[PDB]
Amino acid sequence: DWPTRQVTLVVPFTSGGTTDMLARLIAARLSEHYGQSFVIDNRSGESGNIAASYVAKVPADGYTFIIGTPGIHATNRLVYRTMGYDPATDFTPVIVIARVPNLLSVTKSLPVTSVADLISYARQRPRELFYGVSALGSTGHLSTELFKTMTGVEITAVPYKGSAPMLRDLAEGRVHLTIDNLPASKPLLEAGEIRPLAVTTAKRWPPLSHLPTIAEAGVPGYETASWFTVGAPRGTPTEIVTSLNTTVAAFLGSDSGTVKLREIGAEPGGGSPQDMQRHVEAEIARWEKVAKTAGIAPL
Ligand SMILES: O=C(O)CCCC(=O)C(=O)O
Repeated sequence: DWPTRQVTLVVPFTSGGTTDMLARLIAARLSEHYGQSFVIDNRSGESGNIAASYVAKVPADGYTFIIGTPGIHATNRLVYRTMGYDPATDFTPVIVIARVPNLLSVTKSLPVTSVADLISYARQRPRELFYGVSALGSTGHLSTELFKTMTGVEITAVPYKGSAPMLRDLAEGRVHLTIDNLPASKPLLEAGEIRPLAVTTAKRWPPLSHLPTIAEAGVPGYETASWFTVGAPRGTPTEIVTSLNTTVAAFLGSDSGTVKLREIGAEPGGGSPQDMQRHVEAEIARWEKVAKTAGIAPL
C-alpha cells in the first residue's frame, strides 16, 4: 500500500544549490507518480552531517529518505573527525540521481580569461587571493586544493554554508574564484555575473562545448566531478527500495527526463542499488588519495 501518507526527502543544503535543484525535480515526479506528496526538508549544517545523522535514526518505514552527496557518502571523513553517523552501515542505497561537472569561474573584476592567465596572475601574487568553498569537504573544495598542488598556486579558502551564499560573495568579489557544481553556477553565467574558465571533467560538457577542460587548458591529467543520490535508512523494506528505484530510473532514462537534467547542467545517473554502492566505494578510495596528495586531513 506504500505510500499511504506524506513522504519527506531530507536535503542537506539550502535552496539555490545543486542538491536542492535536483531534489525539487525528483520530488515533483514522485508526487505525480504515487499520488502522495513528496516534500523537501532543507536541513543544513556541518556539510550535510546534521541531515545524515537525522536520517540514520528515523524509522525505516519508507516515509523518510536522504538526498545524498559526495560529502555524506565519501568525502566528509577527510575533513571531520566525528560525524554523528556511519555512512557505511546506517543507510541502504536506492539510486544515483546524476553525475555533474564542476566549473572553475572567476569574479568579473579579476582580469583573467583562461586557466593559463589565472595561474600566471596567482603565481605573481602568492597568498593574496581568496576562493569560495560551498562546504568543507565538498568536491569543489577538494578540486581547488588539488588544482593548487598540481599548479603551485597559493590561494586561501573561505568556507560557506552552501553554494548559494558562496556564489553571492563570488559575484561581489569578496572571493576571487571558485570550483563548484555547474547547475548552481549556470544562472550566474547566463546573467553575466561571473566568468567561466573551464570544466573539471575528462571531456567537455556538450551543451557548453566551447569551454575547455582544465586538463586541456594547462593541467595534464586533471579530472574531478560531483554526484547525488537517494539513500534510505537501514532496514527499509526491499519492496519499497525496488519500487522507488524503478520509478526514478524510468524518469532518468526517458527522453524528456534526460533533456530536463542536461538543460540544468547535469547528466542522468540511473542503474541499480548495488551500482550506487560500487560508485560510493570507488569514490572513497579515489578522494582519500587526492586529499593526501593535496595536504588535507581532519584537525
Ligand atoms: O559537490 C559536492 O560535494 C556537493 C556540494 C553541494 C552544495 O554545496 C549545495 O547543494 O549547496
